[PDB]
Amino acid sequence: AFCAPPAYLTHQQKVLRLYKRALRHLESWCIHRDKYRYFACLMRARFEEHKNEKDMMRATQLLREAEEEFWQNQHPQPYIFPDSPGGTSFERYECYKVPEWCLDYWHPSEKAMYPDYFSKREQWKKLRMESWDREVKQLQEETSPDGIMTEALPPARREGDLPPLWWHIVTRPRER
Amino acid sequence: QLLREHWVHILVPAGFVFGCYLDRKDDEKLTAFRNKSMLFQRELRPNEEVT
Amino acid sequence: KYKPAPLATLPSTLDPAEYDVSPETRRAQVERLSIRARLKREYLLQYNDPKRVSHIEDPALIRWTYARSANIYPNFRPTPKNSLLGAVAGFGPLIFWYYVFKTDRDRKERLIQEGKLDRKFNISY
Amino acid sequence: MLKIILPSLMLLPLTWLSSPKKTWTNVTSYSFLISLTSLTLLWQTDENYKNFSNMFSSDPLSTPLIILTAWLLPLMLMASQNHLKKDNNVLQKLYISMLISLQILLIMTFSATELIMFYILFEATLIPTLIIITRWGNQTERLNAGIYFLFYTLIGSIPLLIALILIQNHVGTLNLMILSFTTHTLDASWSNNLLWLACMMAFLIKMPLYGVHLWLPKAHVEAPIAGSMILAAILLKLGSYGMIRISIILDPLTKYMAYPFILLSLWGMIMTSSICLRQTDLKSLIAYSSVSHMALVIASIMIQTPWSFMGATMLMIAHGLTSSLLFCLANSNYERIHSRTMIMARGLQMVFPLMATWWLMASLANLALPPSINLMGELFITMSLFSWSNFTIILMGINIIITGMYSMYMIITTQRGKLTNHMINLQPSHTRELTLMALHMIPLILLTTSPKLITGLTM
Amino acid sequence: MNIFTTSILLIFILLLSPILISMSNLIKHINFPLYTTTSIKFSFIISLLPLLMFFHNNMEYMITTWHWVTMNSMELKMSFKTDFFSILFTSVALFVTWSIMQFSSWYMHSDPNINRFIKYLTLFLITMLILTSANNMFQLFIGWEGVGIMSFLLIGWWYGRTDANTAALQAILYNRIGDIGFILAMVWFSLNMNSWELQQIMFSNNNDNLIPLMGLLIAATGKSAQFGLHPWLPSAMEGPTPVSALLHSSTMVVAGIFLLVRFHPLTTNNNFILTTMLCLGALTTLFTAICALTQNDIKKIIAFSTSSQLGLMMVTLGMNQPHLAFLHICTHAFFKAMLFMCSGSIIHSLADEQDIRKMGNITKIMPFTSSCLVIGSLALTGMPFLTGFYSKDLIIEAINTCNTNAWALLITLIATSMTAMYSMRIIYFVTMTKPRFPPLISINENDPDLMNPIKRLAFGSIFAGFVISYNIPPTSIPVLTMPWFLKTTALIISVLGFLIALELNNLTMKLSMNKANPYSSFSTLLGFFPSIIHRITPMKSLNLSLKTSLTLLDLIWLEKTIPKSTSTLHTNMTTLTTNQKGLIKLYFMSFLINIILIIILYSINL
Amino acid sequence: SDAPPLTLDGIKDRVLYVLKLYDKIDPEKLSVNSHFMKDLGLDSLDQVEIIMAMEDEFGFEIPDIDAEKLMCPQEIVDYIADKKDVYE
Amino acid sequence: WDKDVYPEPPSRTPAPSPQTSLPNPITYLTKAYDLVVDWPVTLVREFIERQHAKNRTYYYHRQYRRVPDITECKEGDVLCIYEAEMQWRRDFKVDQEIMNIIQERLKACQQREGENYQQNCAKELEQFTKVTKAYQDRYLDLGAYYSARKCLAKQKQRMLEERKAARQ
Repeated sequence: AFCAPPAYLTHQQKVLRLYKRALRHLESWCIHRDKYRYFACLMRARFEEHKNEKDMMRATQLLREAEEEFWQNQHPQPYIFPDSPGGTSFERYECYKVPEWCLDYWHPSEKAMYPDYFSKREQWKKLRMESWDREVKQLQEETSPDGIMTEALPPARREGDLPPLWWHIVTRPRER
Repeated sequence: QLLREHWVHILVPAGFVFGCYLDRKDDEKLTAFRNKSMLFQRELRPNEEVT
Repeated sequence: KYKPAPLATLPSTLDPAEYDVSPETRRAQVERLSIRARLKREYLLQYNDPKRVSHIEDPALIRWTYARSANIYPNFRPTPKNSLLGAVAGFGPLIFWYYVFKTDRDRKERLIQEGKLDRKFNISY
Repeated sequence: MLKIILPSLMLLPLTWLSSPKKTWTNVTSYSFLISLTSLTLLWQTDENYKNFSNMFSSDPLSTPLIILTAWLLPLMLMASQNHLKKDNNVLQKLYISMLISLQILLIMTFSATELIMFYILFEATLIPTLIIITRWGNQTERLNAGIYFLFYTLIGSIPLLIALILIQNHVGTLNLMILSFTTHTLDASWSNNLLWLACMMAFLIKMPLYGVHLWLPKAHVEAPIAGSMILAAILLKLGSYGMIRISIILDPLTKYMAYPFILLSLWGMIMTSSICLRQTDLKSLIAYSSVSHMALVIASIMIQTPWSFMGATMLMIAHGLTSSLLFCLANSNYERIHSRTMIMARGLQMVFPLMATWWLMASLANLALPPSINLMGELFITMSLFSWSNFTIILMGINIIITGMYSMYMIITTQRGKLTNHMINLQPSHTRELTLMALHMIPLILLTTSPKLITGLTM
Repeated sequence: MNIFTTSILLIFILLLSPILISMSNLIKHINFPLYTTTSIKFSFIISLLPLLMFFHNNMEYMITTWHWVTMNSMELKMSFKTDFFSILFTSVALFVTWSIMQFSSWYMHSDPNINRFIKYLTLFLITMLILTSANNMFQLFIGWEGVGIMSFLLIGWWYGRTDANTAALQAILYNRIGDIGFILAMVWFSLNMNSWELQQIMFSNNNDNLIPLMGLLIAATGKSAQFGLHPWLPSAMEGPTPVSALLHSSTMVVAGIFLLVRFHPLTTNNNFILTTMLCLGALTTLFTAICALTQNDIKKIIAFSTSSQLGLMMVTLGMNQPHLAFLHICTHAFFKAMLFMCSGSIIHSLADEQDIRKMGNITKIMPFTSSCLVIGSLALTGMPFLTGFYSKDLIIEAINTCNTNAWALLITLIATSMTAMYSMRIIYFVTMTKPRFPPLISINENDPDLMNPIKRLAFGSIFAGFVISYNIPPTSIPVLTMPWFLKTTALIISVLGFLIALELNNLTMKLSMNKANPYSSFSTLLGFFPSIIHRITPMKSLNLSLKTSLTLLDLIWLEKTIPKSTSTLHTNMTTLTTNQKGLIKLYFMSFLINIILIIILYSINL
Repeated sequence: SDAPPLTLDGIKDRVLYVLKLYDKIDPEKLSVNSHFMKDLGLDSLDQVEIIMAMEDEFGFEIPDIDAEKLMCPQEIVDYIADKKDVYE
Repeated sequence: WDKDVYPEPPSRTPAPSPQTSLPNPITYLTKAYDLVVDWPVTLVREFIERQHAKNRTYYYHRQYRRVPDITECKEGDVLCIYEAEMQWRRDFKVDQEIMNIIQERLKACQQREGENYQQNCAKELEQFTKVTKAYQDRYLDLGAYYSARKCLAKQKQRMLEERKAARQ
């Protein structure tokens, strides 16, 4: 969920995603893992049959019939993965997933204890301001005037210096 | 010194005093019907001066 | 099989207008991508901008609020079906409720004048 | 009564001459002393009403408002002590003086007998409010808001005055309880009907119906915490008190001079409670809720039943306090952010762990969770309206439901989601604002405990 | 006559004490969960005494502790009615809550705000005890709404589980839709009898008194689970299992039925209610049993089972066996709670996988919870002597023995079968097939705080039903004269359910590929009723609240009408009266017109 | 009843266990960087089924955006480590 | 506690017939309670009552002299009207409290009679219906601005109707 997708897609990924979805819904239909393996092998054969074909006509036709068959023979109540959407743990801990900047407003009587950890925050923030302005020119120099960009982010082409825009990713709290 | 600062705390008490005094003056007015009513008409027992 | 609806839209895959391979449509998609990437980058140059002591302003949010709150009467132009729906909502239901209440009260009044309606225990009212 | 007023007339020069470092604390504590002394009125041993002169008086229906006002003064002060912090000492002193003048006027009017004195005070309430709203707002439309406020109020004021004159001439005097002991009945013609109108129209325009609820949101939004407080708490209540004290004469007209107003009040309660669902602006939501409850107040005032009057007073006091509290909370969340919008700040309760329990304890009092004077009033009023007709429980219930809905919608779009990540300006709770919340709440507890004080004329 | 009230107030004082401690500063030093658990234990030991004195005297009691107000011939006061119902419900609820508190103390480690959780639980408990042992309908409304809000909070304890917020909103909406009819009843009684108390209401045993009964009926349908307003019970499961049990196995749902039964005296002289209590409660024994055949979530299945049992009890009420209904509440609570307890143990042992579809071999890998789960499953089926029988089978006697509507009887028996059906479904999919769960394993159940509670609850679920059925005063007159095919119907039909479930679960194998059939899809999707209701009703209501009211009335017309009209009008008149140019040649002509006017007016008027 | 967290050695041993129990093409000797499509001549089907087996082995789910791009056991492990925040 | 006001019917207590070979728990239970709890409480109560008696204080009951009524009260004049209306408010309040007393005694009778409330709990219901017809014919449709004048108009209209009925 960190990297971002492209605008358009390709037949390749479309078919892959249909495959994974159908196999999950089959794991849900047919509970026993033996039956799941059996029917998964059957679906694999169904695919490998038309695999080598390349004609966009047959591609689109088979794909749009496959999606209809899938939507018409899918599982009403599928198998959701707890830690992912739909489950019974999604966001369950966000009520505890506080960010860091709540720290600054601590009271000194409290950060009195936990002294070591606060002895290292400064040298971390210090690791941010000293290398921020540079992280901008790396883009404002490479902000290709062509003006056709994606959401990707280039690394530190230099050594020693840090990458650009690491704050909103580093310091992201645990999952617990 | 300090009274120029710590005297202001005398007004409000003086205002309350003045208020109670003004209400006392009003109630001393309207003294009519002191005991002429028809539901609290006493005999003015001895040594018990008027309300 | 399946049909669309105002609630259960036609899901992503099945949409015939998807799977299109038009160069113009793909170019539109990539333009949307350029836009969205510029936006996210301008946003991330502030989410992490150090020396910051404040929050971010959401101008989309502000404009949405403006359009829901105060841009209404100026761009408002009265027309029929609009005046009509307004007069309806402002008159009809009040008058329906009113006929109801008046009929009920007159029933109660004539009943009592006859001297019938059992009012025992209606001591507090 | 002078014992309540004179000190409130001394807080002014006190404020003027006191030094900056000390005026706040001095005036605050002394206003609290005034609030304390304001309880002498509660020594209502027997039923003989209190009368201090031909110029003042008290009553069970007025005393609550008096104490509530003398106790909302200092809360306005305190809630007005973090903003205008970079405004000059003279300006903040002006602000204090305006607040105090409001207090004094409200006391004198809720006490006075002669409705003409009541009226001049009811109309002098404006100047301080208009000023507070124009000279200390935070947006630009505050001007139009003040204009609407003023002119609605004065349009109401005029025919009220004309009818007071007609009365003072036909009848000999205007003093209350004399109006009672020498009232009479009217031939019930168009003349007396338009008289009923010219007498109630102002009080209604103030206590908003569906038709004229327009100046409330603009005020409560463009205006600051203190103006919002005082509006939602008292400047509405003035209309209710006037109507109660004056309807004593217009019998029987108010049997058939009510159907339109009752209908409007109920329908407006419903439509405004609905809008409270989809109204972004938090303070606007609160204002429309206030409209929804004052509609109940009005429907209970008209039909003139004792249960109805006691429920009206209960709900009146309850809403006053609860709305002041909700507005404190809104302001609080605003000073840290500077945007009224509900959907911007979300998923709190991870950094303001306590404050929530000052958010919660308000909603529960809005949606009529018992045991609360709120529900007692709503319920007695629903009883009176059921007696007056069997087909009003419908609207009572629709309103109850939509309230139970939007109160929680408000709780959940500000204290139930997941925390944003660009609101670094979340200065933790101030002891001051926590104190304001606690002070708005605790009296609700004590009155839920012993409400015999807060009943009304009939009890 | 002094020990009694002493105990009845002491239990409330005990439950208060922790809450008070919550205010104080000791919690950071003290084990609040154990504190509260033990206070609850002693509250139960206290509550027991009333039971002994009551079975030994059968003397009900009525009390008026505190006088609140005097509102002009309609007073108010904290009045209790310690009769069979409440004096027994207190003991049952505490016997359950002690175990639940131990289970929580064990199940919610690694969570910081556990003391907060405990305080919330005991607050709900106080409110429910109030509702139970209360007499004034006002006190009862207090209990009602306090229970509602406590359930809201508890479903939302994890205030990031987005759908949990919506579940809580569902709950509040439906509980308010019940409160509507409840206030209706309060008002009707305060008018037609001047009082709110059951004592002075019993004298309505002669009149039509139908509107308040409809009100209490809607209140039941709301706070409990019935046809129109069940959908809020399955979603609560999004919350934790301890509360999903306490607040949704023996409390917050039995409240409506408790109310109806306390109001039974007026329900024996209304032959309409007696009927509508069957076309409303028996139906739910079908519209949920259906949904209790394909649902995979343990908690959802259990909740649908609970709705089924509650519909059954509303049915027996309709046909006038209220003490039977109450006994069934009591018994039902025990095992319907032990099931959620075992399920929570299972889950916490695993990585938060409610789904049966990813568990198995539970017997071997975990004998204790499986034995207890089988106990509960068979008890709910109606095993002859497991505290289920002692109410369920008398109920199934009466249902066929009385003049009960045909379709109602029929779907009720069908549901009595579907009980065994989905019970054996649990059994098979969780306890008899292969271990389809992940490879890693960190099982642990040898902890006492989780092994003792289930033990106590099993002893209870096995004994208390019998004990009560033999110790309570024989309220009603039974019917013990019928054929065997009507005295043993529940037994026979549950055995049928066992056989059928075995056949079908074994058919699940054999490589018999599945097919999305509409009956089963319906069952799984609840019947599409939520899928349409919660997707049109909100949309239309909100779109109306926006289009008509906000814009088309409160921002457009009520402004274009009064203020903007006045503005335009005065503006135009001012434009006119100051469009004047400075020309005397014109001003004087105007003066002349005015002079003419005045002369003519005087001439006419003489 | 919480078991202990996951470490890199455990993750690596498990992943090798699974990719070895695999039968299609793996010659039972997988280099940590034994590229699937390049260094083992695998198929997209096989890679996707591997990702799915890993999802089942670790409970959670891997989104498509990264399932399609994972082409190294070391990359899978780096992903899991940056998702569960291991190795304090 | 005026028992003539609150009846408190007798208490036909039953007798103990413990025919078994097992001991009554209540015996020992209530014995231990009455032992440990009532002893200190009773001693403390005696202490408090002794302090009371040594520093005793009395207080009387306010007796409001009577006055003329609205009838013998000329219109326009007020003083009389006030001294009548307040007396009337007192009477109104007293009647309301009487209603409360009736209702309390009624609920008592009901519970104390248990399931036989339909037979033995019918006497008090008659007092109730009678008292309530009175309170109705007196204070039913006045209005929150109720007062002696409106009550008198009610009485007078009712008298006129009854008299027209009698004459025909």
